[PDB]
Amino acid sequence: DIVLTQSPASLAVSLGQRATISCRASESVDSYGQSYMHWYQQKAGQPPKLLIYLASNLESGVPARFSGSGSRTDFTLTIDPVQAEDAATYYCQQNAEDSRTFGGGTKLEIKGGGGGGGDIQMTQSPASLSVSVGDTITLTCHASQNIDVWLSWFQQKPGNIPKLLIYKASNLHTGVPSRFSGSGSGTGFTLTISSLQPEDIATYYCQQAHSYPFTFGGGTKLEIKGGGGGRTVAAPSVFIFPPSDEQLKSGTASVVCLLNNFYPREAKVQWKVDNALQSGNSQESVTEQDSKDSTYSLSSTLTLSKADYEKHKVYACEVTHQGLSSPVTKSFNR
Amino acid sequence: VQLQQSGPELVKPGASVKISCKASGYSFTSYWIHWIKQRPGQGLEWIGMIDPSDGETRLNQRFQGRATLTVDESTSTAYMQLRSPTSEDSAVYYCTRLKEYGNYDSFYFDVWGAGTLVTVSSGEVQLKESGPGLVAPGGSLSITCTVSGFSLTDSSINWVRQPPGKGLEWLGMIWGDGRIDYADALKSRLSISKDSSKSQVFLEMTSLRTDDTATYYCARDGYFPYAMDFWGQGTSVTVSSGGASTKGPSVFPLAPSSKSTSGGTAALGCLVKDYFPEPVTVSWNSGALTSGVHTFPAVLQSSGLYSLSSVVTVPSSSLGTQTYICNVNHKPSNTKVDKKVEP
Amino acid sequence: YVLTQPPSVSVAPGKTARITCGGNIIGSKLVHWYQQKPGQAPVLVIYDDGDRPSGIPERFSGSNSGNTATLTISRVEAGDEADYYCQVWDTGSDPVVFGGGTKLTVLGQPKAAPSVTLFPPSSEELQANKATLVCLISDFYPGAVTVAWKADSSPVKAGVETTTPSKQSNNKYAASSYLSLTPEQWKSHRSYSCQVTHEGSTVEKTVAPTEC
Amino acid sequence: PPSTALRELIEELVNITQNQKAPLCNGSMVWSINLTAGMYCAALESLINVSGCSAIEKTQRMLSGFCPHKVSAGQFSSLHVRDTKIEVAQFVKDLLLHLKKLFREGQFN
Amino acid sequence: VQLVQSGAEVKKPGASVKVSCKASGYTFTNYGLSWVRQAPGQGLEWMGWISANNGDTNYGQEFQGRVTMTTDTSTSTAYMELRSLRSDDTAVYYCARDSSSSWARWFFDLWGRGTLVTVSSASTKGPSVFPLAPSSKSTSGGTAALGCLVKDYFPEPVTVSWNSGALTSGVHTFPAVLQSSGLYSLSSVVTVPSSSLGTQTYICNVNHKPSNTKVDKKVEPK
Repeated sequence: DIVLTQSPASLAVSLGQRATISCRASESVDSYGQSYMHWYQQKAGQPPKLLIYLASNLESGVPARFSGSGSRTDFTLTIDPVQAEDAATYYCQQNAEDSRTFGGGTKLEIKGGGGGGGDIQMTQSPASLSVSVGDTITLTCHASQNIDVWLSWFQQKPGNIPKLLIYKASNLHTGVPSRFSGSGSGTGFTLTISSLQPEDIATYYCQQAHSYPFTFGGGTKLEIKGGGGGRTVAAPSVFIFPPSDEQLKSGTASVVCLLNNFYPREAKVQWKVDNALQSGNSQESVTEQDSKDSTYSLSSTLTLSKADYEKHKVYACEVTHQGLSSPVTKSFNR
Repeated sequence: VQLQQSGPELVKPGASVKISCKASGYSFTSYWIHWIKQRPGQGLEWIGMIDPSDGETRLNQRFQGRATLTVDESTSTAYMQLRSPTSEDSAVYYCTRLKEYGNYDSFYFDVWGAGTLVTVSSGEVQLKESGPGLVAPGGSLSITCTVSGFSLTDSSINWVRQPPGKGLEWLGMIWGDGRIDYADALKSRLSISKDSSKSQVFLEMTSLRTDDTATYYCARDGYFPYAMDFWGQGTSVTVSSGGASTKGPSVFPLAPSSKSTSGGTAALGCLVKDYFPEPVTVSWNSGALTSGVHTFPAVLQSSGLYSLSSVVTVPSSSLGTQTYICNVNHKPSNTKVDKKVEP
Repeated sequence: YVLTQPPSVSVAPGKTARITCGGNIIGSKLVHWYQQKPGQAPVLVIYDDGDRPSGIPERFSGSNSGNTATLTISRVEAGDEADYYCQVWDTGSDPVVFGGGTKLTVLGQPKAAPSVTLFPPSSEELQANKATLVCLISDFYPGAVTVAWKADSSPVKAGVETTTPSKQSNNKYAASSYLSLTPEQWKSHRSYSCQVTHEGSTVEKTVAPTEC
Repeated sequence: PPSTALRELIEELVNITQNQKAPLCNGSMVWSINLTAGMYCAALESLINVSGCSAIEKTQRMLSGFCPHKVSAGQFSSLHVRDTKIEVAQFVKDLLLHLKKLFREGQFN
Repeated sequence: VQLVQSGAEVKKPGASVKVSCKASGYTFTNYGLSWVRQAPGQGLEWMGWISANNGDTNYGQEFQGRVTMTTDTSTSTAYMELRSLRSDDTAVYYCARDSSSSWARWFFDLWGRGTLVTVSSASTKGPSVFPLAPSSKSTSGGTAALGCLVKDYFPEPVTVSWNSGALTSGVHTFPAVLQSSGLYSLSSVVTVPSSSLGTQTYICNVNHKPSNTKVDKKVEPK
């Protein structure tokens, strides 16, 4: 089989220069006046994409930077100028025989930083903070480059239009209450939002106004958080399930009862193996705080064998929980 | 002082859609019309800027050639004639201008219309991949690429491979007539076949070594000179140590309570067991079920049954039960199952 | 160049007759055709495998499929019973290489008993010291003859002449046999005969010098 | 000699259309072209729209070899030829016959 | 339009022959003649081509050297001349219109009647005429058949009549055999009605055009 070599195997070139990626063939590849060489563009985790066919014909949706040439033995992929979005590994490929063979690959990237005209970027935290209602929430901000005068403080309701709060990083907008103030000069800023209200539970963003393309911040969001006592405490909705036929026909039987909705987490689940309790193979699957009403869901998967069930006519799982005035027995029969 | 944006705009692949956006309450041809892509699934993004007094546009990097703005100073309409769209373009595209006070002192974004929702319609050429990611060394690895939108009789599919970090390597192809090719390197341990009825193409491999760990694509060839134009995403393949759990979880059906014995709502589930490694993806009604759902994080089981992990999940619905069918996704086995509940 | 077409094709009247020139890559070359009737100049029928010139009937057509070209004549008529020569072009030894010949064996009429007669030499020539025994056969079908000069039931191969049968008005066949002898041989033996057999049918007469 | 490439193309064309082969491309029809003594570009731009079939690759290769500029199909005086549809077999047989005629006529390029 | 050749020809071994073929009915200058031979009872064989515009010739390996071709533009007649003839060269030499292209040889459409050129070592000897008498008389109810045995004659052809063309009922002319001595022999027999026995006489009329031997022979039974 024919083998194709490239030079260099990896390349780093800054912006504004002219790319030059050569693909050398072990022999000649032309056939009937035309050479059957190709190129491809593969980004990080992205699939390839045809760039130039016949090594001299560009594809649709391809910038004018691309250029191909060569005479039956060499093929240079010429991109000019060099852009940041062009940083993708290329692969020269031939189909001039019954068995194709891709080249050695040529990873391309930008050397010495370089940017694309001040590629500002904001990486803030957290995305969802634990804050109650009626308190001051101090958000965080972190930019990449220095501006010191231009970083807007936007705010948007989940599923609505955005609203600007502070301009010039120090001056308050037109119509914004005094409970919201933005501060910061440089890269890492800090937001000051006091007296959190139901209409203040929304998303928060940022954007700079120094160098185009004007980039926008990552985003801080908040939906709901907090839980009282008996209000969140719910009576445990007990659920039980008979053995599954797909397991019974296999020779064993794993039985489990379900505590669907309750609060708090402290619910000591037990079991009655035909009115007999035993602390053995009884796991405790715990869920996080419910996203609907801060309740909980636990299901103790009492894994056992079909013999352990085919002789015990009843399996009564017992739970002791704060939402239970008296332990509500959940039991199926057979 | 506001902007009348358009509404939903269904876009086809390659369809150069042109949305509408009208100004009112001021002079449309005074300040630079700004374009900002919402992209709710990612955050907030930029598009470019253009002054309707001269039409000059300063588009973004990705939107330099792909996007095409327009400013009509005679009818107060800003066309967005973006061409060759991708799946990342299905989002809302707000309108605004260079709202500025004091001779380019405070130029901000306070006006925000309804937002032009631009949802690029799905249903493109589907280069779907299906294959287990983990197999024991020495077994018979199999992958099945699925393609919809046309038939295999009028196209050809290739099997390109790429080791992690390494470069591409052609490893066979198959045409619509019935010809099959193989790379001269792995011509022995490799085999390809197709099935135009199922619209799928197979792949085999003998004596899988650890070096065989690589992503397996399946690309489509266009017309003459029969280069590669379409590209799927590829299912991962890893071979590190022979795992005895070469099978996904045997889904145990757990029918909910009867319609007459439930004082409250009725919730169903399916006990997952006999699967390794973690995790396994489980859903209900092919994802068409979200009310009262609860997923229990799986925990490594006891040493009595190989300690096969077990995940539990349960949706809660009101009596009586609707058409509810389980849906499971197990990436180590690539097996898909389903079952309806019957109390 | 080399072309090997079947030297015989037997078809029934009214059907479609197939005549192929099965040889090398003649399909990559313009295969012409030529029909020649017995006793007439060959005429052009098919050239370029799909172009009939003026005057040519419409039931004629030629095929060409890679390693094999074939002539397609439908509605077999006895009036077109002749020989067809596949002709091609080439750039090797000679620019034109004709075929081996294919005689269209149209099933005109069934077997016909031949008309055989034999005559002794003329007494005037016996006076001139020579002797020629002749055997005349005509009106048989098809064109196949087996001649055997058996004087006194003994085959004779010395001074025996016979030609291939030929055509005539009623489309039957006619062939003559010659036996060159000497007067003393004619006068010596007891009986002289000439045997003709067509498709295993023995038809033979005999004369004698004691009366003739 | 210039008469070598045309002879090789004729051999390839007669080798891919022989009756021992399956139906070429299996039914996908091809737009006919005007037989105008030099249909190289026409045949190229009318067979450029046959997705695969793996059996007419070398034919297209040699056709592009004879027509290196691959001039667009817009040269046709009537796009009706690009509107009438015939199977691959008929078009390739007519192309082979006309090419044999052109080769016998001495015209190579 | 029609291509015409000369008459028949008869030659001896080692001699030479120059056959003609005249073109009438088209522009001879825009075409080239081509010759094709045909051995009796054998397939065709390309012999030679010549053009009427430049004068180029081409021959086959069998005939490369042993033949010479020329054409006269005055009367539009070509002259294929064969030398050092052999015994097997006996064959009709047709002529046909072909393209004057020195590179290719197209089909043949115009086909002249041809010209038979026999090659034998025998001399132009007159025919020995003998009558054919029936040893046994005509069969009862059946017709008779008598003729003339033409022995040791050469060359062809010989026409045979009966009663100076007065009888044409049942005449049959069989092809001429060729004995080992090289002299052709023929025997034509007319199917004579038995009703004409005895009363009506019969006189054969053999015409040997080569030697002008006009001989009438009477026939009578035993």
